[PDB]
Amino acid sequence: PQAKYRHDYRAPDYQITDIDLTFDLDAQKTVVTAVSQAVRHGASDAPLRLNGEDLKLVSVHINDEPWTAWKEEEGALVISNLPERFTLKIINEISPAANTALEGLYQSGDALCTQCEAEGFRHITYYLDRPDVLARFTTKIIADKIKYPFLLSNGNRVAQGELENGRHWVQWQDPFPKPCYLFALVAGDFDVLRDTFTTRSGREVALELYVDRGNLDRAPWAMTSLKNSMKWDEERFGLEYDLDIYMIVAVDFFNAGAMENKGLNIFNSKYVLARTDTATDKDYLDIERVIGHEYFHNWTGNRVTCRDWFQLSLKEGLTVFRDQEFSSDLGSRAVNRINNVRTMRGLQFAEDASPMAHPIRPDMVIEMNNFYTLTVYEKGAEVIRMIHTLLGEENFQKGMQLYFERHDGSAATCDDFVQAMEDASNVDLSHFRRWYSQSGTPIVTVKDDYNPETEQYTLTISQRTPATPDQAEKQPLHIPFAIELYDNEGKVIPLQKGGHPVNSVLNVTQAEQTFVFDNVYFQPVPALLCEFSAPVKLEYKWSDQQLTFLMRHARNDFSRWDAAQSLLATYIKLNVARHQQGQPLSLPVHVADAFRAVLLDEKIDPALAAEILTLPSVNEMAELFDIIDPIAIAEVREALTRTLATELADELLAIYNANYQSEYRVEHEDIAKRTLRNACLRFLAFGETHLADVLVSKQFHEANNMTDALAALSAAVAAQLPCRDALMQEYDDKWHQNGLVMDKWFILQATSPAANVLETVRGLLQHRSFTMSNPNRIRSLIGAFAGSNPAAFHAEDGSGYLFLVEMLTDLNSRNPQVASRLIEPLIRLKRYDAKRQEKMRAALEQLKGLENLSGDLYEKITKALA
Ligand code: MET
Ligand code: MET
Ligand code: MET
Ligand code: MET
Ligand code: NA
Ligand code: NA
Ligand code: NA
Ligand code: NA
Ligand code: NA
Ligand code: NA
Ligand code: NA
Ligand code: NA
Ligand SMILES: [Zn+2]
Repeated sequence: PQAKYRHDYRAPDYQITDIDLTFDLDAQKTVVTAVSQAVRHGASDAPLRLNGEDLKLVSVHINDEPWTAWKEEEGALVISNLPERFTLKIINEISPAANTALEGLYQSGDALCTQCEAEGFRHITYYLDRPDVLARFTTKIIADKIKYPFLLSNGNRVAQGELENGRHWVQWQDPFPKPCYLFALVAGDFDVLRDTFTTRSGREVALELYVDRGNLDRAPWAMTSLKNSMKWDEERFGLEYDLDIYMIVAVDFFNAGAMENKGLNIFNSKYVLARTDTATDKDYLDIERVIGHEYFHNWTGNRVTCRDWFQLSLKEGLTVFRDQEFSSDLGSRAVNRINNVRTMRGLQFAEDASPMAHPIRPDMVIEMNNFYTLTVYEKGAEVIRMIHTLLGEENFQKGMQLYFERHDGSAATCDDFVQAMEDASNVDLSHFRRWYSQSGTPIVTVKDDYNPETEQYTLTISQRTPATPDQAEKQPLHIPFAIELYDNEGKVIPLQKGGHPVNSVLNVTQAEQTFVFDNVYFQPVPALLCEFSAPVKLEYKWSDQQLTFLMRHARNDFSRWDAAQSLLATYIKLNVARHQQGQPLSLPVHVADAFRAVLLDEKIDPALAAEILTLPSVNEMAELFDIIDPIAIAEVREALTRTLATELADELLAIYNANYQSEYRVEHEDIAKRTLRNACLRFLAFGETHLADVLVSKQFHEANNMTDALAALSAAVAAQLPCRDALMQEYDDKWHQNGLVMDKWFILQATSPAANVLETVRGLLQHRSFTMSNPNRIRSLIGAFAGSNPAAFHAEDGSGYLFLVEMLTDLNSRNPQVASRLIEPLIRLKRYDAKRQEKMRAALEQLKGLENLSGDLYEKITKALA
């Protein structure tokens, strides 16, 4: 399988303007008739090259003439000797029931549904399956009325009828030209939740949420979130919905999260279905985020789309930025920013240091479904946020407005978006564009000097990005480096130089530079890289007291959290080294006291307190090290938890009890209190065993909501408490029929610290709630083992690797996209010690030799083994 290169992009030889699709729908054999209106742009002797995968070609006509000048080749139908303008008609057959990869047209339970992004439409018919070809679609669907009473596609119903032998049909038209990745089709029998939204200018929108029969009780929050999304995009970005109907279909079988098909979004049911006894507060907030994300794509992705797949971040970085802003505006901005930083520093930094490292606009792709990444998405959004930092909200919105004014109705590039921002704002983003083309995480080193004679504070800042496997050359970036200086009372020192105010966003644009601030009347305590103002590793020599001071005084909630993270880092590193020497945990009393003070501070927002009291995950801990020791990290995190539970036992219990809430409500203040209460419970679980067991069991049995029940269950598992087996069996007996709820239970099984976790995990491959046919189940049991239980995944006997090899041997043939998700932990081998690395390499070499190795795995394996 051959790599494609961004620099090889060229305008298409042919365009398709209009396409009329007919589906004679049947699970075993679907017949597709596609009538396309084509126009030649290239040379008169150029053939039309159509993409197609696993199609049975029945016929080819050009202006109703059965065509002879064509041939099929690998992945293609090549049609020669064409007029300049013509009607192409293809008839072909496909088999949705055989489609286990869930790309193209497939089955989800008894429903038929599609997933076309990135290159799935070519599994449906022979087409120009590239996103710079935009066409107006009309779609006729013919099916058995009893089995498929709802027949849905993009847009509005323009025709409908009934036929003999129990068949019926519906035809749909969507007036907006679209790339085929935005096509969708759904057929099935559903319950439907119906509502309305009226846009600010008065357009009335019918809202329709399709769910499996029996699930209406879990649909209102998603509907509410849709309306919230639509209102917010009007208030924040001045954007209204542009169609008459907004359909969302929740399907149980779906490889990713959800999909922005124009007017007909298709969602993994995990990001739709919630009731207070099935879904946690975090599930509610994730539903909100994802519903919003896909809605936001209506402008950032659909009204302006991507010229080619290398420009993916153009829609994904920007839409992720939008979802974050939506979440942050509606909820706790601090808690949002904190969690997005945790993901950046703990998961995305890992990718940027891996063999799969790529810039946010990639240069080289073998399998495009491998580039829906933390980098494209999350780092992408950090790049959009840097623009926002450099421009300010008002100029950023001017840029958005110019972007849509120039590019509405077309397929644009990352560079087009940057130019709109630069042109609208008059901020020069020439150097800034390097963030699109350079991979790896920059390291920003800061030295400081205070001159008591002149009352000047000097920062010397340097940057470099280490080489990555994809790029041997690196150059300095335009890094917006936000600072704040604090005096001995915790007041902000005005930034100024030579009698003039100085912006607190420093432009760090060279390998090394100095910044001098005047009238610095007291030796400052700096807050550096405020709000994580650029996606960089910060190297500054902090004292413990500078950090504890920030925890007490910093103006931005994020800064308080971040200071706590830097304080902990030092002692995580210390204790990993101690673990390797066989020694007990060591922690200065003044560090425990800083956390004691957070617990007792009444003026701190509980949302913030909770995050300060949530230790870095094992992923975030791993980023602190060059060579990862996954067993030390896991054991250190547990030991640190136990030490704090002991030292802060009284305070923990007091705050746990103070934050009790007898009413459950899905409201942000109430969520914050619960997160604080449950952060306390996590420590309490690891305290004295009998008190722990009682507290955890009681919370699980008395819980009136899944947030509180799961927090208790999860603590019973993490601390291996006596009640654990009974509680886990109770959850299974109650919830086994509900796959989404059992996903949480599979995650706890997968991530259990028990000595025999892998034996238990293999046993669960036969559990009544598990199936290898369902991506969510795979991810919750197998994925979570490999990716979130590094101590067990990286067991010294290599048993973790062998397990994953066996699962991937199945998944490579069944569902290569889920396979490629699950292989990611093996491709990190060079971060591990020699002996682990050798076993991981042997596992990768076994997978490299699979018969019919998928392109998805091949890409990753070849990079990892280089
Ligand atoms: C490759 S699956 C499609 C992902 C979808 N565009 C999203 O943003 O969630
Ligand atoms: C944080 S300002 C102090 C910088 C340095 N320790 C000095 O004494 O100049
Ligand atoms: C929402 S999980 C079920 C929890 C319930 N308190 C029980 O003991 O069964
Ligand atoms: C993670 S709970 C421990 C496993 C449990 N005893 C079981 O067999 O399912
Ligand atoms: Na047709
Ligand atoms: Na077109
Ligand atoms: Na209104
Ligand atoms: Na907010
Ligand atoms: Na968190
Ligand atoms: Na000095
Ligand atoms: Na440091
Ligand atoms: Na099963
Ligand atoms: Zn998206």
